[PDB]
Amino acid sequence: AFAVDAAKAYKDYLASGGQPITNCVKMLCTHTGTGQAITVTPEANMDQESFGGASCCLYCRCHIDHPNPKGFCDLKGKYVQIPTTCANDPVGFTLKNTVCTVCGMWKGYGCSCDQL
Amino acid sequence: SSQAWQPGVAMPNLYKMQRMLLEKCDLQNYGDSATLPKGIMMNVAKYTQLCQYLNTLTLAVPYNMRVIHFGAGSDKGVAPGTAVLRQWLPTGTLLVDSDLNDFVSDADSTLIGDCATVHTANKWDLIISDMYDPKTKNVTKENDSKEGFFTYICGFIQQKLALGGSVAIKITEHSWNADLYKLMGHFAWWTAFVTNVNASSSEAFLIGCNYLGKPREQIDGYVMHANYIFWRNTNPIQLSSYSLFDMSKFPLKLRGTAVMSLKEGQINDMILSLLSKGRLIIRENNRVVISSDVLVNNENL
Ligand SMILES: CC(C)C[C@H](N)C(=O)N1C[C@@H](O)C[C@@](C)(O)[C@H](n2cnc3c2c(=O)n(C)c(=O)n3C)C1
Ligand SMILES: C[S@@+](CC[C@H](N)C(=O)[O-])C[C@H]1O[C@@H](n2cnc3c(N)ncnc32)[C@H](O)[C@@H]1O
Ligand SMILES: [Cl-]
Ligand SMILES: [Zn+2]
Ligand SMILES: [Zn+2]
Repeated sequence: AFAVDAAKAYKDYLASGGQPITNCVKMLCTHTGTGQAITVTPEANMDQESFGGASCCLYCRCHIDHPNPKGFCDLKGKYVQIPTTCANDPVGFTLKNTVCTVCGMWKGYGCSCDQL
Repeated sequence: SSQAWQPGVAMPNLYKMQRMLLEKCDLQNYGDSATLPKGIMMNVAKYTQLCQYLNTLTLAVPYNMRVIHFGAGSDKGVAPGTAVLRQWLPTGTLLVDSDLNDFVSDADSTLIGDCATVHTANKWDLIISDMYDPKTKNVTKENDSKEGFFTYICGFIQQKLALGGSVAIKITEHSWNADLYKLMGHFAWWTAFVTNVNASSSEAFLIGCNYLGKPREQIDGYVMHANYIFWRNTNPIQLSSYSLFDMSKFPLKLRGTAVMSLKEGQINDMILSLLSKGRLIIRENNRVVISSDVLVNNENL
């Protein structure tokens, strides 16, 4: 019943004081885009940076299987928007946070479905 | 003057017409560096200015465009240029990349190994190459036309570039090839493009625009590289990152360029005119299939 848990390992390494994964590929963009979390072209808004998706995927970057049973990557070949305040560790951010299935924003960093 | 606000500088036509001899390249701003926007890699900037420059040419841009990108791995194991190409190309553009060493990419398919191990039966609408071996930087031995990957690249163009397709091939003072310059005259137009962010380098991208399958003009590639170095040596380019801040017109305009399947007989002057104007691509539109040759060996004794 053994599989390696890469997500936990990274989370624990960050808590031990480890340096975040680097060389996530930051894109040049207008920073007037939609703000959505994962998109086919950079969509950073004023408070976000856009990155090449593969370079922000723990599984891509560590040469290990994706958690999906099909192994499909939700980041590869797309662009992820990271809050500028969290751009020092994009891989950390994508790992820890979850995209709203409804509006397409990061839960807690854009999604307001839960209002009114 | 205004060059600083461009993405870069193309070799002016009068320099192409010269017959200079090859000199060592001596750039006055060698060593100087452009001021990149906060946190932006040199290679993202460089590919961005290249794509900005390509937006000014007559690129064919069909539906279900096919682009292949050689030398796309970096020393950090990711593919910055590929990320820029994919941002630039229309959504859904088939994008394949390759490099000698393993790397993580946003390309639809990635092939690792020497470029000569790469085979496809499909034609391509756009070939991009950043292949470069830095050992070919020795200033203590003659600067001869180089082979290796450039020989593969010349063959890949003649064999696998659709008519009306375009190319951008990275060269430097010592990383260059005479036949590739010659092949530039098999396009409707060509240039050597220096990005403003890397203007302190002898790097340029040899750009062939709208491939015609045949010589339109005759180019001696040894002479032309000498003309290129002559241009570089006498036209200092001011390092600039200015164009990187205005991304509003960056996306490649999806032209819906027409695709036809034709034989070598059916290529008349009307066709050639449309090829030359970026309004036609000639290739099949089958499914795209690539493969990587694998050497098989058993070392146990
Ligand atoms: C300190 C800074 C880094 C450079 C500064 N400008 C300089 O001090 N130099 C000293 C000069 O006396 C020798 C010369 C002419 O070689 C240098 N140079 C100019 N262009 C070059 C080169 C070069 O060395 N190589 C390997 C190249 O490829 N190119 C294109 C310039
Ligand atoms: C200037 S770098 C490419 C950087 C990359 N395009 C990026 O966006 O960061 C040089 C690349 O060309 C590749 N290269 C050199 N010779 C090659 C060959 N014969 N076949 C395949 N790749 C080669 C190297 O592996 C090397 O990573
Ligand atoms: Cl890593
Ligand atoms: Zn992944
Ligand atoms: Zn929501």
